[PDB]
Amino acid sequence: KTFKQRRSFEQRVEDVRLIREQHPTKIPVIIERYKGEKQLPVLDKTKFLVPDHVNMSELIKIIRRRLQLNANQAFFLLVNGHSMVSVSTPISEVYESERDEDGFLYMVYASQETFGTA
Amino acid sequence: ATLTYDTLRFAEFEDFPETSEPVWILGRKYSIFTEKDEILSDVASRLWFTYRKNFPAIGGTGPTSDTGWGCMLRCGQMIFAQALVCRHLGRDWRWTQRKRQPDSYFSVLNAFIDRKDSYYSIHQIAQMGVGEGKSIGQWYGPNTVAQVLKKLAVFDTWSSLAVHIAMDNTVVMEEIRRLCRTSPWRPLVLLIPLRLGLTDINEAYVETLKHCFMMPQSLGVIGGKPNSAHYFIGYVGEELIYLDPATTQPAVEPIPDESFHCQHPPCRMSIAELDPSIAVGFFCKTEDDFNDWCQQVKKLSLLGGALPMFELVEQ
Repeated sequence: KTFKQRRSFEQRVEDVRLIREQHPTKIPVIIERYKGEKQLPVLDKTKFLVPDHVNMSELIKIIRRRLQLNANQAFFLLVNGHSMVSVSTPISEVYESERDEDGFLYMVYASQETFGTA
Repeated sequence: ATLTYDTLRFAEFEDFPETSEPVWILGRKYSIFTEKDEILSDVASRLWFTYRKNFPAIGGTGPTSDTGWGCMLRCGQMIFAQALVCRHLGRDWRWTQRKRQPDSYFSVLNAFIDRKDSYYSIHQIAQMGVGEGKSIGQWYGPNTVAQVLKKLAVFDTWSSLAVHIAMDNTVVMEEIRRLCRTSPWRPLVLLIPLRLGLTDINEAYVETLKHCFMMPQSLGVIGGKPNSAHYFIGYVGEELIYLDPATTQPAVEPIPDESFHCQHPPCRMSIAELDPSIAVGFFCKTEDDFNDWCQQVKKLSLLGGALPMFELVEQ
């Protein structure tokens, strides 16, 4: 079950309210394996508290580490269905324009589809 | 003599739309109206690799055919082959069924023949793939075949290529220059694996994608429709043009090369059907070519309503 299915909307809103009050310089981020992704491993945790200065480049690196991936293994972190425009972009800016109605910033990771026929 | 016959000129194009839209093929622009011969020649010249049957068992006891599972491996072979063609023969080179071809041509083709000894054969690819965690007979994605080809290229001292696979949507110019000046510049094969969406490609990337086929360095794109990989070599209007490996042919027995050339107007599919998992490739023969490519990329900021698929950074 995804994060949104394990915690209700009101519950999520409340989660964010508290965390933002306790850590005003951190961004509450939900990072999960894309529902369509089956090759990449799953994380033991899905809720992250990220300093707002952290950029996409650094975020991509730590999650890769968390998933114990080799540099040459395909990995992509998508926000609202799209890749990160710039990797130098601070998570604070991503939060500003991409956050969910519940206050969380959602992200899903995936590798690539494989192909073959008949 | 020939005057008493109807040569059925352009018979092959009865399967192509006559539009004013230019046809782009790996960095070359053509006019459907006055260049059907040129279009067909360029497409037919590309090395085409399809499923094969009755070749030596992979690993001694493995498959003797790759029908049904080798599709992305075949697309990888085709885009890498095009890089070799450019490196050894040149983008201007064209193949002709009659005329004797250059010896370098047979060397390039030979490297993809279905035999263990060939640098980039299905045998070498599948076997090297195991080290990447891919069992023999397992379907590949774009990055995997690209990674396998990079490792195989190491042994190709004849081509002595520098293969850079840019991960994380980022192309680091410093790393590339360092790679090409190592062991003064090794021709560069740049592969960029991307995921332009979850199930579909965002319309925002469409124009940027089209422009990836409009550069002199364009090697095309590998990816496909769900359950059907293709080697995309260009586009016309809103349709991508490609070579399809999903045809099983008998392993070649000598080298007779007609089966490695798709002598037909290319297959087409709407850009809207392209799955988001792809790998875009570029070939930069010299440092000047790379510098020009970098300029080509930056200039894309002039695309109206488009978004970049990747970014160029210094380090």
